Amino acid sequence: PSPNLPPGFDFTDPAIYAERLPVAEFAELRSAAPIWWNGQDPGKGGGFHDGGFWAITKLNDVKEISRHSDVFSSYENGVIPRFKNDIAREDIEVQRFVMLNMDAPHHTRLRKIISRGFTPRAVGRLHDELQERAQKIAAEAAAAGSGDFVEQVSCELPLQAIAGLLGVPQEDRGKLFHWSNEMTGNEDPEYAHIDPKASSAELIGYAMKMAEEKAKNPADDIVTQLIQADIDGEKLSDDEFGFFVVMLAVAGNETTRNSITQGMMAFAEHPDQWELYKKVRPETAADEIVRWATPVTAFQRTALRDYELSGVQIKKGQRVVMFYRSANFDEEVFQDPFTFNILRNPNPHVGFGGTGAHYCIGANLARMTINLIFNAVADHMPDLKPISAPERLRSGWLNGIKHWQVDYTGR
Ligand code: HEM
Ligand SMILES: CCOC(=O)c1cc2cc(-c3ccncc3)ccc2n1CCC1CCNCC1
Ligand SMILES: CCOC(=O)c1cc2cc(-c3ccncc3)ccc2n1CCC1CCNCC1
Ligand SMILES: [Cl-]
Repeated sequence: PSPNLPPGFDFTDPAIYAERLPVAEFAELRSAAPIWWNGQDPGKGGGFHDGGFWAITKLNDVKEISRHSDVFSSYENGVIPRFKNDIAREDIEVQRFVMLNMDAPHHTRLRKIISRGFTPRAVGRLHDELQERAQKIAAEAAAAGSGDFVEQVSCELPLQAIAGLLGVPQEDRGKLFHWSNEMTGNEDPEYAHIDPKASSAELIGYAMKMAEEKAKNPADDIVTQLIQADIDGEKLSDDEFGFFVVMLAVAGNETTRNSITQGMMAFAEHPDQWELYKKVRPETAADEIVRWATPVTAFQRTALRDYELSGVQIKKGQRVVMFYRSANFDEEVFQDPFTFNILRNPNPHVGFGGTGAHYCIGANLARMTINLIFNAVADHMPDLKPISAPERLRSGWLNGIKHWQVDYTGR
């Protein structure tokens, strides 16, 4: 029996996510077709012209694909499952220059070098300054009495995390943040005028200039670790550092932001959990917020050979799209997946991807950012209450909130 879905339904359709998360549709696939061919009409495949893709809705299947990276490739078609329908193939293939869209051994080399900037010591070194700025952001917002939670609470701390990691001077953080915000969302009418191509080029240019500068005058910031050769002589070229910075500007910006915004949305929806959070401040809340928020709705892979997955024959060359938003609510893995529970432990969500070679290198930096900001929100506006409904982002792979009006004072 075929799943009860509208004819021609596309789970990557940005017009859906601009309005809602298709929670009932995902649940229908998990019940009636956990692996399901999502057909795509000509010129409607978001930049891919192969007829469609396999929708992956179960967490165990998401994990299996992510582990078998020898079969399921990031490089072949990139991992983003939706661009503008008119994008040129060359604009998809330029993304193979960032680590996210590489396969081994190229990915293995880069990941080893970049891992020197995400050690627990390097990330933990950002704790104090990020805590300081989290407290300042919440106090500034609470003083305004009411406003846009997305812009006054959620936006700044993730960007300051990227800036602190890279050792960007305060005078430059303004344009760095601008370039980051110009990277994503070009399919929402509100951001129709942004040029991610142009920003990418400016970001790389800024980063290359920074790499050259930082070789002359090293410090402890991870940038020196990245461009300093090891015993094997392995290090990031200047253009490699540039493509890494472009990746950070995207990877750690709107992801953590939307986790913050949708975490607070859940707290407003579940006051018992908010009261529990304010009293205990449990750091397990961060993982439940990421599971609930699932900022990356979906990433794709391409099969390099025929592969049988959960009784379904995946053919060489076909795309599989891992819907993290479906897997993070998989009934077989979670007890009461649709209960927001900040104490859930263990919490094997795939908000940071499935375990494997590409697992989010910034997961713990993200968890620290989330924990610090919600401690500050609890410290400074414990009775904030929504004013109106959130405005969702028109995107086929990013689950974003553009605006959300809140009374930080309550009355
Ligand atoms: C709530 C926040 C975040 C979420 C939901 C998230 C999600 C993800 C996902 C789904 C992937 C792909 C994993 C896979 O394909 O198996 C990924 C990879 C990555 N993330 Fe994050 N991320 C977050 C925060 C961050 C931050 C703060 C940083 C850095 C400052 C970061 C840096 C990266 C990088 C560099 C990769 C590429 C790793 C690779 O391809 O080997 N992420 N992330
Ligand atoms: C400085 C290094 O980066 C670039 O030049 C650059 C960044 C970029 C981003 C997108 C894009 C794609 C999708 N959604 C947002 C942005 C597209 C093209 C991009 N290009 C150049 C493209 C050509 C590829 C090879 N032939 C000459 C140039
Ligand atoms: C060529 C320079 O690099 C890029 O253009 C680039 C880097 C990058 C990193 C992530 C990511 C996200 C989350 N966790 C890790 C990495 C996602 C997308 C990325 N893009 C493409 C931007 C496009 C903007 C328009 N809509 C389609 C996507
Ligand atoms: Cl986007």
